[PDB]
Amino acid sequence: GDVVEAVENAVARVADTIGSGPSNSQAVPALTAVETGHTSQVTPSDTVQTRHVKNYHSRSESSIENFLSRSACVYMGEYHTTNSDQTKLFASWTISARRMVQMRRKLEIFTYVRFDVEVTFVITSKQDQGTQLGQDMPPLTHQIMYIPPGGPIPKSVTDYTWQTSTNPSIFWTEGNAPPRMSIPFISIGNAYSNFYDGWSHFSQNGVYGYNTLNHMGQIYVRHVNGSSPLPMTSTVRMYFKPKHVKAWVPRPPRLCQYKNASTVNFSPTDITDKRNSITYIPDTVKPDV
Amino acid sequence: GDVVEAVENAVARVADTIGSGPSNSQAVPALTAVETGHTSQVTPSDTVQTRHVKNYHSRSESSIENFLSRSACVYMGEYHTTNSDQTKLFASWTISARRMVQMRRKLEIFTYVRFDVEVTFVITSKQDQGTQLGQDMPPLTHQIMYIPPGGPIPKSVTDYTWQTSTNPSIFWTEGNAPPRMSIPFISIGNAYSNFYDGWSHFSQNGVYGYNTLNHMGQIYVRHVNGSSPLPMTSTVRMYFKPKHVKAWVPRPPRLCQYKNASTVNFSPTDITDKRNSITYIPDTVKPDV
Amino acid sequence: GLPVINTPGSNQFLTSDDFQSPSAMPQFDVTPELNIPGEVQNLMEIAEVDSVVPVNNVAGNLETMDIYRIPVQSGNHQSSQVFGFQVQPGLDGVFKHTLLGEILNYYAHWSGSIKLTFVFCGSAMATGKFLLAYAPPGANAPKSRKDAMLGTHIIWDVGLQSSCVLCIPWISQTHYRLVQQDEYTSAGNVTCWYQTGIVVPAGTPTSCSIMCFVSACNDFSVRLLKDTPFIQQAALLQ
Amino acid sequence: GLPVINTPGSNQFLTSDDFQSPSAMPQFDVTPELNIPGEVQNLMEIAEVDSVVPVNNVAGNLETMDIYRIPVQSGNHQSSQVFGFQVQPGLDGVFKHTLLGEILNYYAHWSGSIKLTFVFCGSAMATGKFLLAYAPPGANAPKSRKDAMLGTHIIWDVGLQSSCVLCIPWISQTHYRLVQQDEYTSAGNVTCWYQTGIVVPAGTPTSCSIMCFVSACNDFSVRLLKDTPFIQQAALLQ
Amino acid sequence: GLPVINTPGSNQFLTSDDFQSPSAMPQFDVTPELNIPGEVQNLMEIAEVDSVVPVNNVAGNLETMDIYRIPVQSGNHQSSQVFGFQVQPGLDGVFKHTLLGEILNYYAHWSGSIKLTFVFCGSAMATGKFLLAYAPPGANAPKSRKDAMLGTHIIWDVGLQSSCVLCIPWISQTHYRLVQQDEYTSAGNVTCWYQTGIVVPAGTPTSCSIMCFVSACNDFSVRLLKDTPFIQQAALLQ
Amino acid sequence: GAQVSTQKTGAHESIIHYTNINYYKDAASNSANRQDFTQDPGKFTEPVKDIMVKSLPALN
Amino acid sequence: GAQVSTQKTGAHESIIHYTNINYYKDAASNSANRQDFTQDPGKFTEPVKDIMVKSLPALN
Amino acid sequence: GAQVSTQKTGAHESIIHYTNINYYKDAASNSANRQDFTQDPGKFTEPVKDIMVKSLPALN
Amino acid sequence: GAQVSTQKTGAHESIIHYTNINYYKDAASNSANRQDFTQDPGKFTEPVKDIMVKSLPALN
Amino acid sequence: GAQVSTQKTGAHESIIHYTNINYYKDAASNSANRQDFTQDPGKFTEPVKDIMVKSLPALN
Repeated sequence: GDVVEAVENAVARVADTIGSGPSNSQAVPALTAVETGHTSQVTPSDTVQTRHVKNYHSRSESSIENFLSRSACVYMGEYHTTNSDQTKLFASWTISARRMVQMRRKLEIFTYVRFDVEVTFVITSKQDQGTQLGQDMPPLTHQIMYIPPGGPIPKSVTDYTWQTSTNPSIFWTEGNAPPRMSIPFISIGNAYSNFYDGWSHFSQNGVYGYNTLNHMGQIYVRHVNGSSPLPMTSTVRMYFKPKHVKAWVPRPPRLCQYKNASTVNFSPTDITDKRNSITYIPDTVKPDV
Repeated sequence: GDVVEAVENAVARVADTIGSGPSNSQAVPALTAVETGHTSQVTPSDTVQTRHVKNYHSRSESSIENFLSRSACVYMGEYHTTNSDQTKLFASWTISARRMVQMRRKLEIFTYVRFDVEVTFVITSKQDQGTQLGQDMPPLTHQIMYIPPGGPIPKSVTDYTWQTSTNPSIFWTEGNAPPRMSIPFISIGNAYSNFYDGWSHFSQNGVYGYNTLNHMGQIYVRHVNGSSPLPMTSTVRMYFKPKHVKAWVPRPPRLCQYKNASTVNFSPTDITDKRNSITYIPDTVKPDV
Repeated sequence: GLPVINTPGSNQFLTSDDFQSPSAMPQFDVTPELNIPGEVQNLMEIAEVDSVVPVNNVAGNLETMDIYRIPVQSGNHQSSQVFGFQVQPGLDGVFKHTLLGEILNYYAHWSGSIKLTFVFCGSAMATGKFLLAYAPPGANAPKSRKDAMLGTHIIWDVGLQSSCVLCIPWISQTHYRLVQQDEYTSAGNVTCWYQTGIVVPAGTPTSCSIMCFVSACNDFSVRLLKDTPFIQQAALLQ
Repeated sequence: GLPVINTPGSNQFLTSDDFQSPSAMPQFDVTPELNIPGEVQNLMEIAEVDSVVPVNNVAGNLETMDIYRIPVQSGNHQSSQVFGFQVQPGLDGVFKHTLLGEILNYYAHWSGSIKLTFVFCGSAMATGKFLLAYAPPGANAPKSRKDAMLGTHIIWDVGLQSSCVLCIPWISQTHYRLVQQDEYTSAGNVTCWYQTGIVVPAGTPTSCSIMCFVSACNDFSVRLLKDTPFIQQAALLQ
Repeated sequence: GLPVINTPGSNQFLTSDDFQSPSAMPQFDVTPELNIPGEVQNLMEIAEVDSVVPVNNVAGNLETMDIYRIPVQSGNHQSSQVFGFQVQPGLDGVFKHTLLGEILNYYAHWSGSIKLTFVFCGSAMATGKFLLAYAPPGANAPKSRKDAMLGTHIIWDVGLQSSCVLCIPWISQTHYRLVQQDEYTSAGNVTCWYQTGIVVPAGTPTSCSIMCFVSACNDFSVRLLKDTPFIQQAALLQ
Repeated sequence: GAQVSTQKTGAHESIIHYTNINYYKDAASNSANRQDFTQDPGKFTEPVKDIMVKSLPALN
Repeated sequence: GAQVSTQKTGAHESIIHYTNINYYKDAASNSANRQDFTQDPGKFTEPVKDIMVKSLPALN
Repeated sequence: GAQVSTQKTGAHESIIHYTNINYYKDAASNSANRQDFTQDPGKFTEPVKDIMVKSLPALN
Repeated sequence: GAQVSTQKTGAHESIIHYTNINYYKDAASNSANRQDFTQDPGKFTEPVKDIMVKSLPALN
Repeated sequence: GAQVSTQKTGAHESIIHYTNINYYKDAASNSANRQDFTQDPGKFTEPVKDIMVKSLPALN
């Protein structure tokens, strides 16, 4: 069907257990050759006598759409209402889903993915700690601005750049529902690439990996009231919920912890946990030993 | 019909009183044998002369759905905006309807029940008592997070765990309508079991009763502004309204008071209230004695 | 933007509201329904079932199987009334903790006829006739068999049919009575008398017990949900 | 203005909600879709693929290719059990980091039959028969071949067909088991024994390895999404 | 009151939103439309028009009509390359302030073939053949006519047809290139060489100028609106 | 694609109905079935094999 | 111009559907396709040319 | 009295349309015509009387 | 499933009607019946058996 | 039971109409009649009995 539509029937039922009786033949379903690279299609009924079971179990929650389509924090940063640093007056990062692991490991199960994204922002502010704490600051209004690669970059909370005549921006005031919007599949290519065993330069050097393929611009966020007698500080959290998904060439789930955002680097890590012996099976069922 | 649908006709009329006259026969409706375990089906017209009455009375309000389908407080707890205890900075419990009696006695009238649940939360905050009381705290925003059995558990108000990439969470700000959501029939079994005359271990020991069957995870709730110059404290109240109900094998209503949440334990209690003698009937109708 | 006006009520939380709400678990596959025996559908199904009435709820019997036994005996005791009680199904001690009573206590209004089944538990060689009477309100409880027989009554003959049913027809000025009954919604009393003493042959016990069961007839209903007075707590971990 | 009432839930942000939202890029012309090989559609497609089980996850093998080799040998070792392990696909070390295991860890419930494929990697001149048994819960692990053969099992004859499949049929009181398994949702164990020792001609190695692959059958499904225990971080720039 | 839930986004002001809004001038009678010549409908109509390329954008020509003249002459200069430039329509000085360039700068992505028209402005008695070459990326700019002729090229014969068109076909790994071009979206270069020198009779100037025009072909499009780097201000009353 | 059904009758012996539309993808989100009124006392008051006609003795 | 399709079935073995209308001009604005459930394990579990009947040897 | 037209196609090669109703009395209140895509380069690139076939000389 | 009826006429001797839909399950929730205008003075002004024609004496 | 009529034409020489529904029981609640454009100058500019043809003298 069309993977852009918000409706589409059909139950995802698993297989019924076919009733099976005794057998004496040359059929040898339980004997295969794993060398071929084929995974055996044996079901219980091929190796034991089974009753018939009408199975209603469905695989609805393990569909790629339902697995990825849940908002995940992909970034968080702070900025102050007032400070001497100018820089600390606004936040900015470079769009990517590589800075928070949960989301990253989920996406990295697939080599390529294509989708629209529902972005939701959760912004909070707190009054900074100090000796004098009394003030009456009106509601804070924030501005989130997206700068596609190549656009002029803000240099202060009051730069002309925040005019957003063309960059898309969101103005939001505290106390209301978190801001939200959909972004289409924005790639230069036919699918976003999660891994790239390649370089940026033709001479097989330059930058290696995911980074050379990125370049989706950055986000800048600042307060608009711009002031507060006493210092305050806000935290902006951004969430991604992919929707209308397509994925290709699955790969094993990341086993070693991530070391940084630009690389696939890792330290050698254990295949799994140890146990006492290759025959160790704990004894449950005892008058409690 | 389908007990999942929010509409379905038909009046629940009680029985009309059939007009009855004088009788002299071998019919002996008023003489039965209670030993059989059968409840007599005698109506007034079988034992006295009755007029005919077209009765319009309906049993609508005693249908299982209308009896259980009213939000009930099933839990309440507190958490502070600021404290030295870390622990006191967030609330957490284990889902069950066994900690508030009203709801519990209602459910326990049935051995098994199956239903969806409408959960509504009422959250309130108060400023703690102290010598200095002046501050200007912006609106408090809370986070309620559900942790299915097996999920990582928060260890502080700032644990990575609150990222909820997958657990479902609700963010809500004070002053707005109480938060609410529906939860489907979530049991591992075919009906939630209110009583279990059994054990957790196969050797007939371990934990006895309701508890071994529970395990529906827990709820954690914390403030998100995370601060307040002066101490404040919030109380979270959770309400359950079962809906789309089905119930089986009714049992007598709990007679003795409940002693704790994990057991059916009780102290011997009176069958009913005493009165003077087996013939005592107070005299009303007197020029006031 | 479509024009809108919020009406009083907006943003309130009414315990007994009935609205749609987002599911926190989109597409959850619920476990298949299983056909369990004994499905209940209306609390009246429970109230229609007989349960034993603690008629002898006298001080000292409150925690012993006696509260359920009505004492009756051989010899001359005609003047002696066997028992009597008010007809306040949801309020008087005799009924309130009954199956019918516990149910009535979750409501504020009731209406309908009631069945009182009496079962004789003496030896098979025992014999006797009793007069079971129900008096609608307006006068004080009959003080003699003469007065009692002027009201609704059955004369019960003990025999192979161990049980007899006294049905209390609904007679009231109003269609409903308060479960928390007052004089305005009075329902009268039922009293019982020896119609002709208990006779017995030699070698058999000279005294036995009669038990009493109560249940609702099919014209019975209840209204106006409320909490029960019967359950409470001083703190959580309930 | 059309009259409206806001219901509880208004203005909340539920991670798993599912609503329409304005696009910040009106009329953006997305790049054409390209037909890439290997499209995945349901995580179960991955769980249905065999992956190598680290059966020999003994201290000291945690980072060496041995953890994947089950040692078996020539000579008399019948009394000696070849291996054994619990059937907790999402929890026990033997399975948790498997293709099937990693997937199960993103869910809280599972159900279905499992395929265990065993492949013999000795020389072609090697010979032998093994007994592969699965015991449903309720007793402790068989301690001898006698006890093991009383449960579900195949007798595997090493031959030209290098591999043998032991299928673990779904036998459970409940339709589902916790991936984070407890005793209540126990699934039993599988153990392996020499049915008739490994015989070999002269000039060939007297000991070899058997490997074990796991994969889900077609009656397998999972429910109730949750985060994996397996990945974490102490700070951003992740 | 009709029940409603506000979704994230409520009350925000998105620059590129697209909603209905009340008119502050109900029933205003707008003045009749007039059919003016030259109606524009898509900025591409402008980019499809030739404009003069400042190929000779060398220091010192930035404010003189020379920047538009490519110098060419009589005599032996074969080894001498006539000119060369990168193909970065929205970025390199040679193109950015061109009609096509100014337009590209209001967008972040471009795709399509480009037309380069060269017009000879020497005397009519002048003669000559040039080689116009375009090299797709991957190697450095041809350093000789030998190397240049291995790529896409036309051999232009000066004659009555004063102009010759070198069309740069779209050859790219991706469907689009950044207007703010990087090495990843490189597009190559075009260089020009004497194919056979400029010959001239006596009494005529021995050197002349060739001009170069650029315009988009009909397979050209642009995406992703953004502001131009080219215009700015320090304060209002602009 | 909506449903119209009748309202529970109030204060008097066509405008006595309401309309409803479901806006959510899960049945759990729907409102309660307050209008379904079936009944089967029998399971409990009379679970005897051998039908008791009761107008007849019940023993004998 | 709306669409009606069925809801995912919940707590029981016509009112089991919902209606939806799209209010935005871009497909990106639409809700997720949580109801599409196709499947093709084959790409991965059995990418062998020469069909393996497996009830037969697999070699020989 | 509403209008249904198609959405601009997104992330993939019936639910690809939207519905709109105008609530105001003035055309000025309506949303933008972002879906009209005509074109006529000719006014500008080729405003010559005497059609230039260009595959032919253009002079001569 | 809505109802259309006429409005009470105002400031002048098709657009003189309104539409209504009931959103609640109980008749009590409905709006008032401000449009019902019956009348029967007789119960009170003339409750005499024996019809008084009054244009005739009334006695005699 | 709604009404569709045309919008006042704006900035250009089917989507030029709007729809309206009345939600109140009194005509007073309705919006203004900004679209009614009758005219009768005569009452004032020419209230003479004896029709003045004016192209003729007007006296004589």
